[PDB]
Amino acid sequence: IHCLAVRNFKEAAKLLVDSLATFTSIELTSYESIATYASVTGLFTLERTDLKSKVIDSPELLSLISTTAALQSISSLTISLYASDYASYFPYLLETYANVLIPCKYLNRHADFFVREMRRKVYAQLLESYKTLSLKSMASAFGVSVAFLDNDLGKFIPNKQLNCVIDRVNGIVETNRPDNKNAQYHLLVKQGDGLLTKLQKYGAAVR
Amino acid sequence: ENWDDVEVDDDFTNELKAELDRYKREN
Amino acid sequence: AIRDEIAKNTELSYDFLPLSNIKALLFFNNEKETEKFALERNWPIVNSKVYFNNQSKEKADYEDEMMHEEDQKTNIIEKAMDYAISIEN
Amino acid sequence: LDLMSGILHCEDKDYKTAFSYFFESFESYHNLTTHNSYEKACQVLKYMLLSKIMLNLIDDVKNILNAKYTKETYQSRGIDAMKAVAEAYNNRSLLDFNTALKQYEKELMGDELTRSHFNALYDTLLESNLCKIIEPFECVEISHISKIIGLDTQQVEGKLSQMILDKIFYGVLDQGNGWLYVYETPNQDATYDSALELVGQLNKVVDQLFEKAS
Amino acid sequence: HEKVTIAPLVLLSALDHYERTQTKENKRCVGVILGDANSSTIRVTNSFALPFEEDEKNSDVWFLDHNYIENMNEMCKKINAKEKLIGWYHSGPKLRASDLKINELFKKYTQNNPLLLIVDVKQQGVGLPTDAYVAIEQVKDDGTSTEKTFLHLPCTIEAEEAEEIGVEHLLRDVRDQAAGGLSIRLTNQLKSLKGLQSKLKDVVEYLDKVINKELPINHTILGKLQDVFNLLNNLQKALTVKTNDELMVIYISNLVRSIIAFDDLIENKIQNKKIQEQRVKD
Amino acid sequence: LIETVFVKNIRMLSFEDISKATHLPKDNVEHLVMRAISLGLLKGSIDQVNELVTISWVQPRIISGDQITKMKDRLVEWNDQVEKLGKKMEAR
Amino acid sequence: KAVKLGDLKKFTSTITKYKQLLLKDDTYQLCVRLRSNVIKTGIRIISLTYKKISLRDICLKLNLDSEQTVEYMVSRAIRDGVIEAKINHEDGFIETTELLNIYDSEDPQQVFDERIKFANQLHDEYLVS
Amino acid sequence: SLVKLFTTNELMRWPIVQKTYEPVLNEDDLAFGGEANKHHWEDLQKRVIEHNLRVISEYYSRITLLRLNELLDLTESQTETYISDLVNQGIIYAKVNRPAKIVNFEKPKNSSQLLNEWSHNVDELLEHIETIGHLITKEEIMHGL
Amino acid sequence: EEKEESNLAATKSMVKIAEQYSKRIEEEKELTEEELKTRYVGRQDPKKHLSETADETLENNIVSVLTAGVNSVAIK
Repeated sequence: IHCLAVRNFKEAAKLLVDSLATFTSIELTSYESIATYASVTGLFTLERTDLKSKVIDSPELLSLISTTAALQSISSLTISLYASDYASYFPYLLETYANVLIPCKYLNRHADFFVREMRRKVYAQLLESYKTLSLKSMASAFGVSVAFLDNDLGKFIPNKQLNCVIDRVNGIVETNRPDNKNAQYHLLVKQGDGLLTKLQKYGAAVR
Repeated sequence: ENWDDVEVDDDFTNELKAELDRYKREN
Repeated sequence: AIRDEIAKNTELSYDFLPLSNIKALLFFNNEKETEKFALERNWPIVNSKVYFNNQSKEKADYEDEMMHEEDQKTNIIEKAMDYAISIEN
Repeated sequence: LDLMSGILHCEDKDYKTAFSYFFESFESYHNLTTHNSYEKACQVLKYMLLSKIMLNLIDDVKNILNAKYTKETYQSRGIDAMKAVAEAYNNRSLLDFNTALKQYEKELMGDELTRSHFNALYDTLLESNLCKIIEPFECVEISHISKIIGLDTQQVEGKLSQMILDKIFYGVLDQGNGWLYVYETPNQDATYDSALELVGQLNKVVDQLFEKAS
Repeated sequence: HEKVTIAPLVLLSALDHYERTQTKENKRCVGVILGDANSSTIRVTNSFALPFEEDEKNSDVWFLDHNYIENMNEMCKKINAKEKLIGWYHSGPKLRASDLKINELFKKYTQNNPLLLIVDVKQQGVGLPTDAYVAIEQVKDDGTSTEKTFLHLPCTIEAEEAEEIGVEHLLRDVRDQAAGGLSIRLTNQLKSLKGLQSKLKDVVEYLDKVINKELPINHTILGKLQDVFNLLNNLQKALTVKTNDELMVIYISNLVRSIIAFDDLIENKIQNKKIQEQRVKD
Repeated sequence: LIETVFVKNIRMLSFEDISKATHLPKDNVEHLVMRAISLGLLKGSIDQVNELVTISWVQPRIISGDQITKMKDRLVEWNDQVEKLGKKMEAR
Repeated sequence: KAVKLGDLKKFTSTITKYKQLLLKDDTYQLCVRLRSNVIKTGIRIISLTYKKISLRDICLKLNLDSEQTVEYMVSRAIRDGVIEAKINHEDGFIETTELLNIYDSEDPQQVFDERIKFANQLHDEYLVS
Repeated sequence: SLVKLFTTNELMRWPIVQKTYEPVLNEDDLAFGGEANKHHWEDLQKRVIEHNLRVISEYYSRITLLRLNELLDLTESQTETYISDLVNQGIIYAKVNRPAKIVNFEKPKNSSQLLNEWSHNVDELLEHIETIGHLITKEEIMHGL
Repeated sequence: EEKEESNLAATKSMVKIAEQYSKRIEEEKELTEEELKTRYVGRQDPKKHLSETADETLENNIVSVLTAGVNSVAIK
């Protein structure tokens, strides 16, 4: 819960997301609540391979499918991601956002930005599979607009979240290799101002 | 948290329902 | 001065320019002033459009440890050797 | 008991432990027979080789057919099917694997336990056969791959991009001209994933050194 | 592999005989080595001296005692009977050709493979002037004949428990063994290139030897000097793209971890601050 | 052609001068040189689409003395560049 | 919301109402760089950072200024070193050079010069105190 | 001579020698007896292709798809099948490009693995100058005497 | 250096694998709030957990300086 504001989410995948007790702890949280945060956060941290090896592997999910279907994220976000279908994944964003993220007691503060990130990640992973793809070929059947699709992707460039090939006026769309000798050297640049912070700080009176 | 976290345009709700209605009317 | 910085920005911008669009940029109605400016700036002039290259050369300007002093790795060798002198004593 | 227990392991995987359950009950019916049907032990032998498909082993499969005790005079239409699909699963031939299933469906696939897996093994071999097609063949036409699998351009397109993100193989596909491009070249870096640990321990040491002077 | 290991006493024992009889200036001092080697590896420890004399004008003049010099080996046999004659060593400042003609006389008394070392009266080079010879039948591409020639192999100086500290106890002046030894060796590696550059100046004279009156040309030397271009220089420029990246990674991991370990000396100010608190009794 | 292709930086031939000198079709010339390649002459690998002959030259090529004027001097003057740049390393 | 996102429309409405806050010491003169980043950072929010771009796609976001003057926007940032691009006069083909070969020779050396002097920086202070 | 031909084999002379003389080829005397010609006539053709691929994969880095079918004495339908058997060979792995008609038999390698040969030529000059030093002495006979 | 092909990556593994342990152990031992000085383990306990780790970082930095860079003596 404390990592939900920092948005680390990695240390909570094997602790908060992975629950040893099938039924909740009462005074801490709720049975439907502890099973809801496992699916929401698990899709952001655990990859698609770990979805079938962990989420459905745990017996806690099998008991939720045959009892409470009100979450709607078990038959929507899980199937659309496993099948890599963006056409069906788009309309389930708001339906889940309304019945999960809005009633959510933690992540309801910052929501729309958290959804827009995972919205492209489903399509970003599919981009690695195909080499050459036009703009209007399969995107017209996905039920989305071309203008709004480029607006969200255009703002992700300064965040260093796009190494790939995305084009609009022409429409030739390819994939790239984020592992190279550029980001390999980026580790040293990021540590430039963070390593010398405390070295020149306490070295005034002492040393 | 940078500006992207505190931005919160609240435009995700209207843009999702609009695109679904545009595709259904193109039939 | 408004049109002087157009050619300086053209070096890495245009690989070719037509003679018709020059009147809308450098405001040159005659090809005489266009060619006279290219002679001082060392640009090739051919038929129809004008090819742009902007080739560099050896020993660029001032500020040594760039292209100037021979075997720049010598100081790198000194930083791997002569710098270790101050580490011991 | 071990047979019905191993049947529970069908959806629970763990075929190495379930193989010992079927092996202990296979030699039991060999010395009994009489009133009970000896073909039930042949169905157990089918489940023994069924676990070999999920484990993907070869030498242990041919040792059963070459053994004098496990072969003998016992053969049937279902045994000829299991003998054919055993080598067909290694060769990964969709035409030969599915051909023996159509004629023997009443014998082999007539059982619900076998049909449930063979329907999944049909998709599993479709993933296995596709993996064997692209290994020798780099940068080929998608239409030629569709002729081998038997599907059209659109149907296999969903199955092609499905395995790329499964970490089975890394490749890209040209949809416009229906081409292929070789991609996967596994590297060794250690400069990014393995160099991250050095970051966290930097500023933690400086704080401990200043508190001693204070 | 055949590696000759020479004891430094061999050079010191012959150095005394160079001063006594004043043997120098194209005068060879023949000697014999000692050791027990049944393998290809040759171990040279003890050595004797052979009273050899030669003429400077005539290289075919040689006199060597066979069983009269072996009396020293008979006297040493009662001392150490484990070591026998494994070879011999000469001087050969200009490398007389007398050793090329007869390989049998020296091999008759030495059951090991034929070995010929070089101890010069000078031996003042910063490089490795000591050279070893192996006399065998090697095919020559020069087009004359295939006969017995010398096979060069690298050698070194032996160090054992007796003479390891003995020499250091005699010197005990300039040692300097530390991480700073890179500046001494890498400079010597540059001197090794300059030492071979001086040998390249002899190659410059090799062409002048062709310019000289009636001298032949060695075809074997031309084969090694022919590949100096295509081997190893703008040809390597195509591979410098990925090569320079490997040299930068060494600098990346070095500079980030070098400024860490040096920050553990902060306790100097901490201990000095506690000294002022201990001055109540001072 | 091997003596002609080698001047400074050029290790590579093409299909032009090789086929015109032998008066043979380029299809056979590729496989006719391979009979002489197995003799230890050239270790290179000839391409097809690029129409460029890659040459790995192990051949001794004796009867020198025209090259030795420039050949031997390039092992000194060019090597003197290393000696001049190494004099600044004498600090230690 | 304006300068960092490179928006000219929302920048003019911010300076107009807050102009009273710009009457402080040297708070007006910093606006010269605030409106220049609208062009500089505006290139980054636009897809010009991507390789293949056409002018007809550029005129959509820059429509607030004009058509023919867009060639002056990209070319000005090329000489300064922000981003390199090639402009076509017909359809406005924009090909921007993306360098994956950097940080190889002499590029990281500028940072390497700083990492070398950090060791003896705090080490020589031990001899002083 | 066929064993020494493994490097230069064009495979084009295989059907000529097969049809001209086959007393011991299709049938055998002291070994098999040739009851079925598929043990030889069919098998010899499959084996010489593996030796002919060894010919091209060495001294030809890239080959044209139209030119490759003419040099293998085969057809495009048969050549595509033999590519699938390149994995089971365990020797060479070809990289084929259909739109470029380029078949790359070799593989690109990083410069880190080639650093040995890059620094080996320096060791050559160390041995060459050291070896010729005693060879120049043989040339000093006429110089000195 | 003429022997370096796969060992170049092995040198990169020695300056990382064994170094990551020295980073966590250095903070693990210093985290102790006992102190009390006097004698205790102070003969040499902390060297391997504190000071030798700094030397262990140097041991991999010595072999890094051993060949250093550009050990081919200029050229190309």
